[PDB]
Amino acid sequence: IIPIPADSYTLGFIGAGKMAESIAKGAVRSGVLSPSRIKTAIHSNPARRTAFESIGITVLSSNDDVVRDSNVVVFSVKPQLLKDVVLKLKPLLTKDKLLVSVAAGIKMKDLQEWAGHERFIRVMPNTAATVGEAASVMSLGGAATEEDANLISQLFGSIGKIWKADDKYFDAITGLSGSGPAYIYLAIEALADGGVAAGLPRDLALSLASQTVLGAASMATQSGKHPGQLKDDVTSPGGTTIAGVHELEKAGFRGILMNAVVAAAKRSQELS
Amino acid sequence: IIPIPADSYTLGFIGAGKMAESIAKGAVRSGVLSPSRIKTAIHSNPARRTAFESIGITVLSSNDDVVRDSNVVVFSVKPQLLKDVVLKLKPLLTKDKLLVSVAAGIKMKDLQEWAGHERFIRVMPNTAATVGEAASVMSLGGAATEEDANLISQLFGSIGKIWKADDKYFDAITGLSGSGPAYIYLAIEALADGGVAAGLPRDLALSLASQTVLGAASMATQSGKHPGQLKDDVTSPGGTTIAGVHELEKAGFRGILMNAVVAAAKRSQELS
Amino acid sequence: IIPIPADSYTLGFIGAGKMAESIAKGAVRSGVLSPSRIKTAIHSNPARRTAFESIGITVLSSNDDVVRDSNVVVFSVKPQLLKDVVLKLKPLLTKDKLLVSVAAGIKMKDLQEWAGHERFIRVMPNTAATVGEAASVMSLGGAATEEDANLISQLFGSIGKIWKADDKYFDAITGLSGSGPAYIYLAIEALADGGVAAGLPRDLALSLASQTVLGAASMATQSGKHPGQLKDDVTSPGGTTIAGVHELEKAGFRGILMNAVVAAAKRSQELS
Amino acid sequence: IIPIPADSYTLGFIGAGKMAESIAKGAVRSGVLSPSRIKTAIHSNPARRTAFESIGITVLSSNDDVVRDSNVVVFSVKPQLLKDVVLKLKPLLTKDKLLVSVAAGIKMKDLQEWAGHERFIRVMPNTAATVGEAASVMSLGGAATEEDANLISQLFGSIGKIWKADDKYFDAITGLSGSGPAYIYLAIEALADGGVAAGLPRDLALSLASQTVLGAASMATQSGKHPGQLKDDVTSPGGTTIAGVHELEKAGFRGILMNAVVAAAKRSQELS
Ligand SMILES: NC(=O)c1ccc[n+]([C@@H]2O[C@H](COP(=O)([O-])OP(=O)(O)OC[C@H]3O[C@@H](n4cnc5c(N)ncnc54)[C@H](O)[C@@H]3O)[C@@H](O)[C@H]2O)c1
Ligand SMILES: NC(=O)c1ccc[n+]([C@@H]2O[C@H](COP(=O)([O-])OP(=O)(O)OC[C@H]3O[C@@H](n4cnc5c(N)ncnc54)[C@H](O)[C@@H]3O)[C@@H](O)[C@H]2O)c1
Ligand SMILES: NC(=O)c1ccc[n+]([C@@H]2O[C@H](COP(=O)([O-])OP(=O)(O)OC[C@H]3O[C@@H](n4cnc5c(N)ncnc54)[C@H](O)[C@@H]3O)[C@@H](O)[C@H]2O)c1
Ligand SMILES: NC(=O)c1ccc[n+]([C@@H]2O[C@H](COP(=O)([O-])OP(=O)(O)OC[C@H]3O[C@@H](n4cnc5c(N)ncnc54)[C@H](O)[C@@H]3O)[C@@H](O)[C@H]2O)c1
Ligand SMILES: [Cl-]
Ligand SMILES: [Cl-]
Ligand SMILES: [Cl-]
Ligand SMILES: [Cl-]
Repeated sequence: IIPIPADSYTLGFIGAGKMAESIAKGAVRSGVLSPSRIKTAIHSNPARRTAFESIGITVLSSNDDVVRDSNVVVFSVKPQLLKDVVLKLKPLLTKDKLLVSVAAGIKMKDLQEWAGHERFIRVMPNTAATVGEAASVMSLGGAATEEDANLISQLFGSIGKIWKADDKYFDAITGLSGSGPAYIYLAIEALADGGVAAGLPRDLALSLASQTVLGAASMATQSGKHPGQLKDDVTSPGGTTIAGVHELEKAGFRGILMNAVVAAAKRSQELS
Repeated sequence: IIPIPADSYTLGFIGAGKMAESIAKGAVRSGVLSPSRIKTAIHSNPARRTAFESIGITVLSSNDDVVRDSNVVVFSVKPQLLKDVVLKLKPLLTKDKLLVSVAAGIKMKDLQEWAGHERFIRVMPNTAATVGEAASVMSLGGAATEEDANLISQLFGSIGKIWKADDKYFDAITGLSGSGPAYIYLAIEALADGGVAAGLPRDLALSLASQTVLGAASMATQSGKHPGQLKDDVTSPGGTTIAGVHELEKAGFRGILMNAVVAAAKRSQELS
Repeated sequence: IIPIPADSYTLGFIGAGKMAESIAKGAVRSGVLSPSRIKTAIHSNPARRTAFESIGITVLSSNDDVVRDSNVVVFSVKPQLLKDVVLKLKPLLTKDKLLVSVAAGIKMKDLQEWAGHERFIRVMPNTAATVGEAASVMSLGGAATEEDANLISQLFGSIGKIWKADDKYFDAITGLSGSGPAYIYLAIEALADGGVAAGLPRDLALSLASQTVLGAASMATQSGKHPGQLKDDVTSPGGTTIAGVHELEKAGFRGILMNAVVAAAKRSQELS
Repeated sequence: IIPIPADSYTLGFIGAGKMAESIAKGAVRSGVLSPSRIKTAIHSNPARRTAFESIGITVLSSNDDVVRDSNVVVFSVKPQLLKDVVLKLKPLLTKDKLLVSVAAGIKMKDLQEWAGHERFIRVMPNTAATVGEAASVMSLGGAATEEDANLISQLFGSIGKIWKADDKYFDAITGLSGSGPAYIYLAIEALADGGVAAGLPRDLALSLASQTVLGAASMATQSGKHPGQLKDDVTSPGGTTIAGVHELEKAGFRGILMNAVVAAAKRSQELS
């Protein structure tokens, strides 16, 4: 377990997919990595080659070469393909290379078994990586060092926010930050529909819906306030806001969102 | 005649409130205005005076003086106080000065009647002005010019996004972008409570909830995609996301949000 | 595994039922097959004799002879009868003949085991085959070739649309395209009942209901748009459409249809 | 009242919109008339010019000229613009010219008052005009003749189906065939979501959903059967279909669609 050179390490992606692309772009954009320090290899899809090459990244001809040339290897294939991919690469997965998985639903215990060592970090990002606003969580394998963690924190800091948590929380994380964006997509559409139902033009209703949600979440992120206090701040006496909030409460809105997180988390567990 | 000099105009706030402060800070930060080009007056509050003075803004002793010294006058008092305030200032409200109201629920027909002329713009911003992420909409009085509009765009573009709409849409705008942030504060708290119900630590649950909402709304704002399509992009077959979405649909989640916007809009009309 | 001659192959139906009749009529109508290239046999209903004979198709006296004279054999008996039928014919089911099942709920693993070889394609069509608007899906056995697939694509393309999917999706397919037509028959009656409730004559209400459904689905099939975008296109501000849509959303309409598909898919699995 | 020559009349569109374009294309496609017998004029956008010119239709410079050159004039501007457009053209609206409105929500009494005569036909088409599957209904003004009606039937027969009804039914028509497509778009999306919830790939689920609806509506339109008979035909005993239909019936699916039509029809009346 030699420390990974924090300022000069090379990064490899196994699986040149959307998430790999988002991470690469973020890391380049933030200056955490240069394109020359990133490698990947292309599978069945040739559309992908151009996506990486156009960022200045070298696309190699095999996964094996990506691993050989990389200090840090990110596995970003679909979860059901990961075990076979790791097993095939295993002879190259020496302990001087930090391994990372972004695969949804694959536990650290399994990752470590497959690779044959514990210098492994699991991350669960989410779809907003594409715009640099991912909610990501990492868990550390048994031999991942504090410096390894910092390196991954910096890397995933370049596509959003990143927190640390024990692996046993990941089903619930998956139901909240992994699946949650869809809940909000429904909400944005419904808010827009609501605006139209109240007489707004569609384009304006949808623009307002998206920015309202963006603004409110920015307030929650930056204000240092409890969401209840934020709600209190905007509910003027007898006003329009409390009229709307009351309709939400009549319908058990909060409990419906709780139900969605719980059901998604339970599904995550069932798929394990 | 008498276009307002786009690069040198002076701006006055009548009502040195939170919203006035947010607009002033934004305009300064963006370089649209310098502090020396902004004036306000404080009705009673010492705390308010230090808030403006600490960003370099001169606090005068009367509303009358703010009006005299300003090319553009923003009325940012509470709506129930606005009529008397405008009536008292009326002799000073000459047609060479562009007037702006941010007052919730006050229609353009009334603003113009109170002032005695039609060189008036109404804006409805929202609470996210504080973090530069307002959703704002403007409507033009009968003598507001295109250059007047541009000036107001630039100004409210400094604190979020700004759109234009007919005054008749404003009750619905109020129920959507004005009131919507509370609906999202509920959502954020509920999502966090869900995460805790699913076994997450509270701090992590809340951090994830807020950033999940922020990221999803950023995807909606940047992607160019319909929210349906964004939901399609994240609902993998038989996966955790579609499980959660299905719970939301069982409960009529979308309709509840529609209800809230509709109720808030109807409250707006009733108050008007 | 000799290629089936694409332009001259003969087709045999085992089970001279309604589905067989719809496939035969389609294939003849489209010019994919001529009647002289199609054979079937009755076992114990001679009324079926006249239905094939009247479209110019020869009706043989035994299933055995249909098989001998055919390059492609379609099994269109009731599912609970299929195994014994295939077992009886087995000595004649040589690998030069492509086998096809349209039997609901019978998996490829079983088809192949019964026949003793893997040159087998499963199709799940639906009721709209009768009017050349089936939604069909095919899965390929282990020895079905790409050319076999193309042949079956062209055949079932004559009674509607035909997609390819893995056999493991067929319970869900059965709940959606197999059972879905009933959901829409309910919808059509309900829309007609709604029109009558709103004061329309029954004959007009039913005509409008059916054609409204037809037109909307044709839009969805041709437009290249997401259904949400299509909904957005027709929901004018504060207008009649959004008022109707809002009543759907209040009631959880979407979730009810999701429930139906999920229940039907589960039932399919249980009947497995 | 001079008959409009049936085989040589010229047709003018006032408002070179989407619906005008659909009608023009349909009529040219079906051979009802040649492009040389059609005229329109262009307003705010010159993008429209090319849409008409590219099908061989002459685009004139004024509404006035379109009217002068046309025996049959179709008004296809947005409803809120129609009154002023008709009043401006009124001196040219001589009784030898058959007038037609496709405007949503504009009653025959008003049309006739604006034009100053009763040789007017109202049509309510729907969004599926774009694919030639409109559900349309016409009503006759007090001086519209049987031959005028036949001419308009033939014309609107080119973009779908066309029925006749008294003007007093048009609110309800609007809530059913006018607004109904959105109810079906919801249904298509929800069906697809259901498929996905049951484990289907999204692309397949959406393809199946759309074609399932199309095919069921085609069965309703062509079979001659009551929808209840059609539902009986596919609900095999104890099978997947009846399981899904039972879930719909548990939830009051039929009533929800009735509610949508009734609400949309009431809204139509309220707007009128
Ligand atoms: N996309 C997201 O928003 C998101 C969020 C959280 C987690 N994840 C995880 O990220 C991973 C990928 O997600 P995606 O959306 O990037 O998938 P994707 O399908 O875009 O990329 C997958 C890539 O892997 C390639 N591949 C397949 N087999 C391979 C092999 N044997 N060797 C090398 N490459 C191979 C595929 O060709 C494809 O390019 C998954 O594990 C998913 O759970 C994604
Ligand atoms: N704050 C928001 O998020 C938000 C959003 C949309 C619209 N608005 C509109 O902004 C306006 C102000 O909102 P706020 O939240 O800034 O109010 P605020 O109460 O923080 O500040 C209002 C100021 O007006 C001062 N005032 C009272 N009487 C006065 C007078 N006669 N002359 C001069 N000043 C006087 C008060 O002392 C106070 O400082 C309201 O009309 C509100 O509807 C605010
Ligand atoms: N009908 C549809 O719309 C539809 C839709 C999807 C799938 N399918 C599948 O199509 C198949 C046939 O459906 P149908 O509706 O045509 O049935 P059907 O009953 O009309 O025809 C079945 C025929 O098989 C004959 N038969 C019974 N035992 C036989 C044997 N041993 N040898 C030869 N013929 C025999 C019967 O006399 C009957 O004529 C079924 O497996 C069904 O699941 C039908
Ligand atoms: N589009 C549909 O599916 C549908 C369905 C039912 C009824 N309708 C009715 O059809 C009519 C048009 O619908 P659309 O969707 O075609 O509208 P659209 O906006 O595409 O076309 C309207 C056209 O009118 C033009 N216009 C504006 N002012 C004008 C003027 N003074 N003189 C001439 N042209 C002018 C606009 O530039 C635009 O090109 C509306 O009345 C609508 O209710 C449409
Ligand atoms: Cl409020
Ligand atoms: Cl998922
Ligand atoms: Cl509408
Ligand atoms: Cl069934």
